[PDB]
Amino acid sequence: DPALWQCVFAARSCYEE
Amino acid sequence: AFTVTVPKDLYVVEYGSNMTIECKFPVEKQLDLAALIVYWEMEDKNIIQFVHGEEDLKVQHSSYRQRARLLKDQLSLGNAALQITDVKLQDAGVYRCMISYGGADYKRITVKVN
Ligand SMILES: *CC(=O)Nc1ccc(NC(=O)C*)cc1
Ligand SMILES: [N]
Repeated sequence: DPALWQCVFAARSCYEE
Repeated sequence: AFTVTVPKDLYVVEYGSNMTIECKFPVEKQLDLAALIVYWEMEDKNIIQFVHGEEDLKVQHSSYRQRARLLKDQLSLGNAALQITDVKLQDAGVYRCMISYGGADYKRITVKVN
């Protein structure tokens, strides 16, 4: 699911920031 | 049914060299940028986010900024091509490409670094 992929990249990036 | 394939699911590479792992996705006649979603990740790090022709560099993990590179020329050819310049030991692990082009599928590639 490409929508699911966007959510995980958003969460993980937000965590690294 | 849309299926992603990989030529090699194991890459053995030398430390400090360049590498390009590939994910092949079905493209027919022309590429529709407005319909392609491509994702690259390894372990718990974002590498590439490229959604309908827009690449977001803010989401890319810091250890891959200035080294990680998606060769968009190959996209017209149906090839998701991840280029990492000057690979490190930390670049070893399980990689994953995620493509959406109509349907959606993913495959995994192991990268080992000598
Ligand atoms: C589905 C989705 O968009 N999830 C999501 C997760 C994280 C964030 N941003 C932060 O966590 C900072 C946005 C959206
Ligand atoms: N932060």
